[PDB]
Amino acid sequence: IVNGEEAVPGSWPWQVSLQDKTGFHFCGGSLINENWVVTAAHCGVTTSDVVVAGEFDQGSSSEKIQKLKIAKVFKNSKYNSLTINNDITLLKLSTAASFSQTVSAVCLPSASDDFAAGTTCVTTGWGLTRY
Amino acid sequence: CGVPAIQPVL
Amino acid sequence: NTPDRLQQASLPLLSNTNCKKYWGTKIKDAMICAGASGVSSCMGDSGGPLVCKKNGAWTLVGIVSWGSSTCSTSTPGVYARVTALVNWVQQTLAAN
Repeated sequence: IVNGEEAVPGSWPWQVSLQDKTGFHFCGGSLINENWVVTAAHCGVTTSDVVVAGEFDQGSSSEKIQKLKIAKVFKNSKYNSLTINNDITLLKLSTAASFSQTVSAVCLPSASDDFAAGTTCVTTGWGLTRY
Repeated sequence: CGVPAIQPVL
Repeated sequence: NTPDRLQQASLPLLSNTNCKKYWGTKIKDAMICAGASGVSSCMGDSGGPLVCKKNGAWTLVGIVSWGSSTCSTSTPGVYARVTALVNWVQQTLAAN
């Protein structure tokens, strides 16, 4: 995020980090329950990648994070990589995340849920802070 | 869901 | 250029109609735009959330999908519209 601000450690308990085998952060994700993570189809996650929960500072070695294995990758069949439409992937975890003060689920809306233009929302992540 | 134990400060 | 610590940013939702001024025909029904307010999602942010507080709870409204190749803070970010995909998420969770 460009022009963002550092968050309060653990205040976005659903925010996960997708990391490859080498420890490289490549995409964000959100826990929707203990066994499932929602992410972007285009992140191209495989079962060799790891889900990291309860993390704040990727630099620290003293935080109590959960490194969760991926059991299966569910790419929405409607996903059109050409148009990047319906860009969603579900990740089914091998071991269930342990909910704590720093790891919990975000709520999903109903299909009829209305989010009007002008509504202030929030986005989070470890993406570049400067291009 | 969607109620953090540690409140975000925006 | 990658942060060790988790970042956050407040941003407004736009209408698909209004987002088409920036992205034209690239905006489909299953997409929702946000930003163009001095902030921007950037490389590495993808797959993450766009949440809106409602009736007191944070609700997943979008998924960081695509945007400006330079993470321009004056152009809208594109997110997967969760309302259009929630039924599939529910069918998938049910069945697995």
